[PDB]
Amino acid sequence: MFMINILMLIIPILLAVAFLTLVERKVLGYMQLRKGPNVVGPYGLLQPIADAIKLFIKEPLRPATSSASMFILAPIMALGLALTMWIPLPMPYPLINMNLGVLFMLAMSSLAVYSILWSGWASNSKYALIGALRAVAQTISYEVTLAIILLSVLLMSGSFTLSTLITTQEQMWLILPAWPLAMMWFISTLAETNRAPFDLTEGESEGFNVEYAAGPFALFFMAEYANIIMMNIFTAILFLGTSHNPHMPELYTINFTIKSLLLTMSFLWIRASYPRFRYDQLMHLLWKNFLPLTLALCMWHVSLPILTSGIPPQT
Amino acid sequence: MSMVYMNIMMAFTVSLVGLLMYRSHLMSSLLCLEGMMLSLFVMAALTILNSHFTLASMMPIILLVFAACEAALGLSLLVMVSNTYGTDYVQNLNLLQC
Amino acid sequence: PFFDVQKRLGVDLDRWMTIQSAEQPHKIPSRCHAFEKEWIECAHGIGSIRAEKECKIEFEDFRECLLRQKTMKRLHAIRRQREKLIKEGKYTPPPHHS
Amino acid sequence: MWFEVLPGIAVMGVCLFIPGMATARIHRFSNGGKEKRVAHYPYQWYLMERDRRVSGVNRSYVSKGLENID
Amino acid sequence: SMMKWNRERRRLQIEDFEARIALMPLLQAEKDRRVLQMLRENLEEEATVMKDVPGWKVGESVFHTTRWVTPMMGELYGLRASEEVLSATYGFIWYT
Amino acid sequence: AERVAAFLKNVWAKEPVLVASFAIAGLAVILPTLSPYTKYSLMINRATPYNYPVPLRDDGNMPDVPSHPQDPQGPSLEWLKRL
Amino acid sequence: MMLYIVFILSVIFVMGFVGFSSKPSPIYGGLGLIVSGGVGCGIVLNFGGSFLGLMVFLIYLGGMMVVFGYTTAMATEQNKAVLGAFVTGLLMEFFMVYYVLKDKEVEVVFEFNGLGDWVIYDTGDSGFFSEEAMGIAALYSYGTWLVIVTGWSLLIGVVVIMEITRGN
Amino acid sequence: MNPIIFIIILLTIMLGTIIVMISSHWLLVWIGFEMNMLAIIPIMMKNHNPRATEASTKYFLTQSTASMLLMMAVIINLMFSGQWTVMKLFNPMASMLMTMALAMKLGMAPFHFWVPEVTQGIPLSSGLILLTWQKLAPMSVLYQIFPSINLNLILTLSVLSILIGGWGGLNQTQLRKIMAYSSIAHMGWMTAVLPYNPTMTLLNLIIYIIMTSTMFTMFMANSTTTTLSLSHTWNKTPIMTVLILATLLSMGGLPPLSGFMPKWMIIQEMTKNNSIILPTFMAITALLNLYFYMRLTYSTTLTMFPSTNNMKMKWQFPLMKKMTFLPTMVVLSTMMLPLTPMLSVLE
Amino acid sequence: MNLMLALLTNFTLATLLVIIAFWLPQLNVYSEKTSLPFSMKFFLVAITFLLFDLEIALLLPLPWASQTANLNTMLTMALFLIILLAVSLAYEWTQKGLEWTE
Ligand SMILES: CCCCCCCCCCCCCCCCCC(=O)OC[C@H](COP(=O)([O-])OCC(O)COP(=O)([O-])OC[C@@H](COC(=O)CCCCCCCCCCCCCCCCC)OC(=O)CCCCCCCCCCCCCCCCC)OC(=O)CCCCCCCCCCCCCCCCC
Ligand SMILES: CCCCCCCCCCCCCCCCCC(=O)OC[C@H](COP(=O)([O-])OCC[N+](C)(C)C)OC(=O)CCCCCCCCCCCCCCCCC
Repeated sequence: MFMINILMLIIPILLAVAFLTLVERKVLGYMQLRKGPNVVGPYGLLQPIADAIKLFIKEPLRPATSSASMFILAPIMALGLALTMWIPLPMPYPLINMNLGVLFMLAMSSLAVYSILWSGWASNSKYALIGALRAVAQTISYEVTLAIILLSVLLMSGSFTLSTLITTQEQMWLILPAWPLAMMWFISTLAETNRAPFDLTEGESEGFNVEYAAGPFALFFMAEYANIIMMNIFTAILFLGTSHNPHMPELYTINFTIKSLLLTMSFLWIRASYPRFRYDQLMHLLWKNFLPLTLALCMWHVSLPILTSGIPPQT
Repeated sequence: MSMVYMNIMMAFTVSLVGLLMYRSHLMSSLLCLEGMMLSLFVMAALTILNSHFTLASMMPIILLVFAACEAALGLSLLVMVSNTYGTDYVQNLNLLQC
Repeated sequence: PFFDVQKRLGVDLDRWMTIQSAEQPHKIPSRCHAFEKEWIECAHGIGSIRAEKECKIEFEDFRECLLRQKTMKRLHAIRRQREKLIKEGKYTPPPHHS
Repeated sequence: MWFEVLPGIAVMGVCLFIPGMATARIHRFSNGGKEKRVAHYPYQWYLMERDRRVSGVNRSYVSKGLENID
Repeated sequence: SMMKWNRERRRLQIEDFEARIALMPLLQAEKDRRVLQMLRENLEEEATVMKDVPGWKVGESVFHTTRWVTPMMGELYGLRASEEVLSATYGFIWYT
Repeated sequence: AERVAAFLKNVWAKEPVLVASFAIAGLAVILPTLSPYTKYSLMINRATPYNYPVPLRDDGNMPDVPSHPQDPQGPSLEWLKRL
Repeated sequence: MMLYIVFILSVIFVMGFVGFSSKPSPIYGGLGLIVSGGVGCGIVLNFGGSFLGLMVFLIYLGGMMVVFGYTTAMATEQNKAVLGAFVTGLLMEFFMVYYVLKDKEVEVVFEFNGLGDWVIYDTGDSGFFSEEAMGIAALYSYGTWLVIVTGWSLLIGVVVIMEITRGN
Repeated sequence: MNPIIFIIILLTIMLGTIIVMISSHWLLVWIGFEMNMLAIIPIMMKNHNPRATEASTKYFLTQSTASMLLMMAVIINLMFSGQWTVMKLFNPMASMLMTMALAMKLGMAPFHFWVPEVTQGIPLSSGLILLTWQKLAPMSVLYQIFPSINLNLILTLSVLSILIGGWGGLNQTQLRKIMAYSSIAHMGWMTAVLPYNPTMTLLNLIIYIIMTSTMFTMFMANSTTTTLSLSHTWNKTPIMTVLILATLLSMGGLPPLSGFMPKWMIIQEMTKNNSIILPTFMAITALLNLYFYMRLTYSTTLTMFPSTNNMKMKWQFPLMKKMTFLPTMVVLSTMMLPLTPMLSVLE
Repeated sequence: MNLMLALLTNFTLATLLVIIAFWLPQLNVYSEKTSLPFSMKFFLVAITFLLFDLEIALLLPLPWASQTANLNTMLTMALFLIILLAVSLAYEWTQKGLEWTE
């Protein structure tokens, strides 16, 4: 029954990714006074299928690569880890109930930076490698605030278990006591996922996947779009906890899903509203604005439970 | 002792023998130096975790923190060598007693 | 220590983690706590030269708890005989063991 | 009109709903109508193994009440 | 709101820890019997298997002390089905 | 003081993020030493029984040690229930 | 065969070490140290160390080998001795495995045993906490001196690295 | 460096050594070496030239390799004893690895190859820290583990160090290479008496540090790094030539100078243990050190080498360098023999 | 056993998609085509992340550390580590280490 459980997780993720492309194109269209895809299928519902078929029967693009083995390793790592970050998520019951689920997600997301790095090497382009180094630098920089911000929210939860964030928020969303952290956490997920206004990899006139076109490029796209959903699901569990009724688990999933869709939509909302940062400006945002505030709020959130007698349980 | 110690302790020897026998690249040797730490990290963790030496459980973390800080210094020296000679080959570092 | 500052000042810097019989969080014991207590108490204040021969029984038992060399050899002897009596059809294990 | 964006959103919601609904129902199917036992610490595991022996069958989600007592 | 709720959880955690404390004497007593029983069974198949080996004594300690020594997993489950050995050894670590 | 009433306004206009950071870090260092509820935190961490309370052999001169967990002797957690 | 997971992982751990120890290109050497580090995490996990296992993934692989690969990308240009070394190491590991299984006992400097790692595990565990977590958390109650020296050395690392790289 | 940062780095070099010397736990000993090595590299690269980069790189690779062997000794000693206390090691294999790790850190032969090249490639100020202060921590550990050190191993490193250091210096004209080999020769004397009386290791270490400090200080005063640049000193600072003569004769073990006291007390202790062949071999071989000390006296004090016309411009300016403690060190390094029985303060 | 089986599926599925995505295109049989200077600022950001990462490793066990009876000691050490982490940021900041202008 467990093998069926994994497929009930993997397959809907890829279908959610498939139709997020459609929803992104229509939402941007309506904010831009357009309509978006509405011809291929009724309301564009068949547009994702047309793109998938087209991409996977297009001519391969792979030029001479110095590390052909590394060329195949990057998409596997990117897509294997993207699906692996879903297995501990409580929705409301996790596939793999980990005692250290929060650390597991940080650990797996800190390895996805290799996909960027390996794809830069395997492209045999000195200007693609420079782009990968910039992409790596941005990602690891914003991993510092994700861990410190996440550590500050666990000092009110009392453990690294993801399911204990449900109990911690049984009276009130953690966003109310930790909205300063939620603001910085949310923007970090944008920079972590390389989404606008932080998508300087898409500075056409200003990516490391250029050597991938069709086929493997489609797999990198799925990994990236799978992480946007996962990050926004992580945000909902962490700052917008849903009430869990053991006798009606599906009530949690409906409410939990609605929250995770709205946060995913807001990523599209943000992409339609702002210009993008220069590379140095998104570094100065992290090192000179977020990091000073995150450290100050980590000191405050270590001492706050002690001075209010609100230290949470270990179990 | 247990055949897990046979392989972890043989991992240390492989990394030690790998470190003492340079080929050309300094970076390749810095990896062998960081492989020795991993073998020590695992060897130290197994002994502490098996013996239920609770307070020693922080020792492997301290080992990881200092060896990573040491490794950062090693990369910095490697980067300065590359700027001088364009490559990190250990055969360009013979100005002293050539 | 070469300089015994800790004893002079009466400040504990690292003695809290030197032995596995010291105070632990939540009073969690070590697997060889009883053996180490006996060896440390046998060889207290008599010096290493006397302790190496006057406390050899306590240390040998402690060494056995740590690495379990004599325990494993005895078990290995039991298992070899058992398998030699089954390749020759001369032993039937009981149901609770199968 | 903006409501023509909803059909795409509806498909995403259903797809994202399945993983959490499937896990809840599979756990109850595999654990005799109850939630899957959570054992995060070794004391909780010791009790789960004790239930497996007490069960009579080799399954820890079968409970014995005050009917095994004389 | 978090102070109010976390204090309640600590009160709920003390209640859960006290339920464990009230059962430990019962669980400890049966663990002793299960450990002793498994050692007794091993001491009986050792006599049967090691009756012809010269110089072998059945049930001989490896320690110089007569103090009770908590057995390791290789002495309790030395000759039992590998399924229950795997559950005893790696069951907890692998669970979910 | 024009020195302290004009320097503060300048940083509040040029570096409001750092002013907030230092104010938050400052309170995190000061308030714990002034709060009256810091002592409760320590008392609660001591009232959490992680190990078994091993009983003491009764020699006949230990009036303050309860004989049954429901006797009026021994520590009480009434302060916690009313907190 | 599943009861020997730790030993199976221990062999992969060594084979990965022979990989980057034979010193192929740094891109592939760093790939062999990521695999060995991942297998090293598994061995620590199966001994009850879950926090220590995840520290390797979060710090050793996610933080330290990323910098090694990142530094290789920009500070390195990008054999018949790598192949010879790799063959020698694999043969050395194979003979040890053969003699630690065929005989169940080998002696190289130390006396090893081949019954399986499970024979040494503790048979009693009923606590309501993770023992390694309590030990690691004790760094703040007991390890006051450890924290001061460790924190000081990290601060000095930042100071020292900037001195070295200024170049003037 | 910024002057404040220079002091912070030196205090960290000193703190790491002090941590090693006050530690009862093997982990804190390892941390002290790690902290000490971290803060020594920046002062080895304060000049920012290729030769300093190479010296630091060779120093880093040697010390890091030794530090990993030191950890392996600690973990092996933990497996066989279950304790971390800084004392005799409870396993022969752990003892050898720790001894070889400390031999590499000290630069003893046959792990000596880094000492001459590292010293040559760094300024005199950093060479002084390298050859004097950096030997306090490895000797502190050896002072504590000597009951379990393999006697053959430690005496073999000592004999090799005396031989290699004696032979190595004969072929040198660079002062920093001469001092590096003189360091290897004296390391052998310190460790050869360690099994018999570790109190004569401290005596030899203290006298050597004073004499080495005096030598480097007078090389820094005149900014001299070569034999020929040191042979112009008679025509600039004649007094500094007589002090160099006195300190060089003392380093050679000539009575009635201080540098005779270590050689004198080490021989006394070894013969008490019926060790006659070894002290005789060491004493005679130490004449190799005396030879290349005597060459420097010939070209510095006992003859007047050719000068340069531009030297006449230097006669008009004074020495502005600090030369800290130089008057005290030069007297302690030459006139302490009558106070020899004071060595018991080290007991 | 579930986690091991869960990781195997995710990477096996990813591996299968990668290979078919490389081969499924190679059946159209198309016509034959017949057709960096080191930057020290990128290195410094990578090193600084590492040293901050090692500090984060020491801060990770704070949730467990707040359950101890020596809260006065624990809170001091916890704030000491975070503060020293801020000092590192202050030092790099004032030494023009966080700049990107050459
Ligand atoms: C309580 C009774 C009191 C009396 C006791 C007897 C006295 C014993 C003193 C022993 C301590 C000596 C050190 C402290 C005095 C240093 C003062 C100073 O440097 O200025 C002198 C000072 C200069 O006066 P001046 O009118 O200004 O004329 C010079 C101009 O200012 C400037 O014109 P310049 O630029 O042309 O001058 C350059 C240079 C001339 O430069 C050159 O070009 C000459 C180069 C070739 C000369 C080669 C001969 C070098 C002789 C020294 C050999 C050192 C190894 C010692 C081996 C022991 C056997 C000798 O002139 C010198 O100043 C060099 C002489 C000072 C050398 C300092 C030696 C320190 C190491 C001594 C170690 C002694 C170990 C003894 C054994 C241990 C047991 C206690 O003389 C005086 O005014 C009165 C001071 C009285 C002492 C005279 C210095 C004699 C020291 C060397 C003889 C060693 C005797 C050892 C006997 C051992 C058996 C007991
Ligand atoms: C008793 C109380 C004690 C405890 C009190 C603790 C809290 C006190 C209050 C702290 C202040 C609040 C901090 C907020 C974070 C500030 C970060 C910062 O530095 O800002 C300035 C930074 C930088 O400001 P700057 O660029 O103008 O320059 C500032 C510095 N100077 C002027 C010197 C150059 O601005 C940003 O962060 C903007 C980033 C781009 C954002 C683009 C996306 C916008 C999306 C908007 C929707 C977000 C919704 C979030 C909710 C998510 C829900 C899950």
